Amino acid sequence: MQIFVKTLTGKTITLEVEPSDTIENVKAKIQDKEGIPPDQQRLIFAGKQLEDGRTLSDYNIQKESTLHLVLRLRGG
Amino acid sequence: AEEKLPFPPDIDPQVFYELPEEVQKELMAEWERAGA
Repeated sequence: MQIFVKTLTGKTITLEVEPSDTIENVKAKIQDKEGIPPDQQRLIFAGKQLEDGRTLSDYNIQKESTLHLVLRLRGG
Repeated sequence: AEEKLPFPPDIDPQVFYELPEEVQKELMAEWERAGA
């Protein structure tokens, strides 16, 4: 089990998850795969613009559901 | 629109236009404040 988060360059991060993880855990696994700050991560699924206090089961997200990433740039 | 935006590195308008405007457009305003 491991979703396919497509980053802003067409690359696809792939990391393991469960229906007992949360939308902040997927960002924390991306923080392992890319070292990106969850404070700038903006994970999305079918544009249902995800939260930060849910579970993958709460969105019927599957193990290869695929997602997208559209990080914040803040100012520099 | 003179491609003055942060292109071509770090992003492509085919890996972020894959969204509703509501977040592409914030990207298009976030780059304006980014220095562009």
